[PDB]
Amino acid sequence: AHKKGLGSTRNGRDSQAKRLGVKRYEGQVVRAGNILVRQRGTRFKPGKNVGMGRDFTLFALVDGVVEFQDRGRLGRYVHVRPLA
Amino acid sequence: PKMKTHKGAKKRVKITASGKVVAMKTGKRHLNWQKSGKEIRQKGRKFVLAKPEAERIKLLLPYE
Amino acid sequence: VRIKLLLECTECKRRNYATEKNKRNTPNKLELRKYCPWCRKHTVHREVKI
Amino acid sequence: GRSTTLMRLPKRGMQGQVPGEIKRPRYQGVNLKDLARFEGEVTPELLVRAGLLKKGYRLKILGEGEAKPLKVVAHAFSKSALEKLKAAGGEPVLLEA
RNA sequence: AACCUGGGGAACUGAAACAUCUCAGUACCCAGAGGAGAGGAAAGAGAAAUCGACUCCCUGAGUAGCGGCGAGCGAAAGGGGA
RNA sequence: AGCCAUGGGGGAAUCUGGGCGGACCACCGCCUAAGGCUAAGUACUCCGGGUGACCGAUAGCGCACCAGUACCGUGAGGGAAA
RNA sequence: GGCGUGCCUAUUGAAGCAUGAGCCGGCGACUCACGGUCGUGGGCGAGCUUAAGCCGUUGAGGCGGAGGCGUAGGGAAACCGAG
RNA sequence: GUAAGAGGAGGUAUAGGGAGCGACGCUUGCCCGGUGCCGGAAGGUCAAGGGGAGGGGUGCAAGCCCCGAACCGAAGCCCCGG
RNA sequence: GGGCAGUUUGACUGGGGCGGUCGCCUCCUAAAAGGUAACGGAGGCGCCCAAAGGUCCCCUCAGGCGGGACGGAAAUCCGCCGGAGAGCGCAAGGGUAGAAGGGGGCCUGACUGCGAGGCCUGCAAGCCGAGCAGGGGCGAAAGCCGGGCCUAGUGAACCGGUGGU
Repeated sequence: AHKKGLGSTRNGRDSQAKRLGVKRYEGQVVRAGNILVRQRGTRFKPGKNVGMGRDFTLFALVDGVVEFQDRGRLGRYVHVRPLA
Repeated sequence: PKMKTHKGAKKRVKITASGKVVAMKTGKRHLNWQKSGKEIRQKGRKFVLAKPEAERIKLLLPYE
Repeated sequence: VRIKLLLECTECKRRNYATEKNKRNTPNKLELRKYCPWCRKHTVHREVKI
Repeated sequence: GRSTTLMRLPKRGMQGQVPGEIKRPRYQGVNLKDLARFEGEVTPELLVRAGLLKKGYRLKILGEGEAKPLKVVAHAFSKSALEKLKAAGGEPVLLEA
């Protein structure tokens, strides 16, 4: 067989991925305190009774429904409007 | 003959009066300092389910 | 690390508590911060113990 | 390997010293809607011949029930079961005189 | 033949490891007594001014405690009876 | 960590003497230690008599029978067939 | 003449140049005790049932409530009490 | 050998046990830093013990019970040299 | 005190041993949700700030050329230009000047009793939070405050130390 000086490495380390994305979209009701956007930076700025927490994360604040927005010179918006 | 109720379980469990095994919150001792009061009172009472089958099945004899 | 260590704050006017940390290295003599105890409203709070 | 969920902490306060247990009076409660069923008088030694109580040292009236005048007979009595007893009934405390 | 009292008294095995704990104060070694053995009248029990040698059964009770609070081991009092 | 039991050392008293009621102290009870004997109720089956939703010569006791026989090993012991 | 890779165990997968078996007979392996537990067959029903024992029988049953289960839970505990 | 006692040995440092080498001829150099071993009446650390300044429970108190410093308590390891 | 007794003496793993490795966070492999293996690639965490925290008043950079005693590629100031290449402790990724960055004033919400309803997930644990209520800081107000721009800085239980009830 013969197997001279081989070796090893150092890269056997991969951080556990955490479930990251958006949870509730428009057309979907959310009733007060239901997270809907998991993000790192502000990929999705809040708005109309949308709420962000201590880690960039959008959640329900009204018992209503989501919808979207694109304000280039301001960012990307999410708005959870309920009913009258 | 007679089974044997579990000492440990008994002396650390709260199976409710409805076949529900619901114990106490775990993770409070050498902790506390750089931690939210949130974490303090949320390490109060607990819950749990599923393996509580085995818990009930172990309670037994005086049930409890 | 024990240099920043770990201490706690009690009220004057008999006992009371609240959970905190320190930093002896940094210009940290003693501390009389201002918090709330279990009883009544906000008051003093004195530094003590490990 | 892991503690078979034994990771759950204990809360059984005063779970045991060594001189056995403290000899205290254990009471016994009874729904006074069960009381509404029968009529006459309810002594300790009587109600255990019936189907409740069973040598339960002391009796505390409690539960829901109806405004029926009778001679309840016991030791202590629930404050909220004492409000159904105002509607009608007699109240004897601690027994012997 | 087996049971019975006392003196010596393990290990596997369990705790999926292994000492502490288990198995067990069991197997076996020794001593001796007898149709029984042993036990036996309270320096007890236990909380009530409550009972009244000893062995036996059931219940109390897998209760109360014991415990690297794990394995698991596991009382007497009271009660009904012999 | 009481109580019971005690191997070494110290070392009492006689009814205001004294053990215990689970550190220990007060009290209030409880029982009278450091001498001995006691049947029966319980256990056991070499033994005999009765019974069976027990086996029917590989099952059944190891052995239905000339079995603790042949024969195997020095030996303690093993253990047939029929 | 058409066709046709033994049986088992184990394998991703085997006829196997993997294993087990010469052949036939008989023996031979998921039980039981107590507790627990889901149901299910009935009787009773806010009630249910007795263990030891005692009596009777010669396969004859019967007394025997001591106890266990049930009517209430919450809390570590005191205690509160349909809260 | 738990022990009584046994061998040693009714032998006595030219005698008895243990180790390395292995006739005889030549010869056997440096290191006491780690360690083992020899000794060394100052000393550090440390045991039960001895001691009692000082604290507490409890009784009205007499008292009883527990906690316990100073400081004296070995072997030993450290220390010192060979 | 191995002289003798009973026991420990990890696992992975292109056969095992040596070497390396074990958990936490980032970026690929990861095939536009999630997620997705390897002794597959690339680096980081066991700490820091009582101000680097919390509110109110406020400013905006790195750089480019031109101009100047020391300075002079680059200490400093000035002119004009300059939409994030600066900074935001620490690795990278996300993000950010309509602030999270940088200066000052008062302070101390690294608050209590709770928590609707969601993330995530085998369990466990971890993540997020409106509002309620006590009272508290600042703010003219509107209002924010259950530490830090966010993801690493962490250890269920059994044992007990210490203050209290």
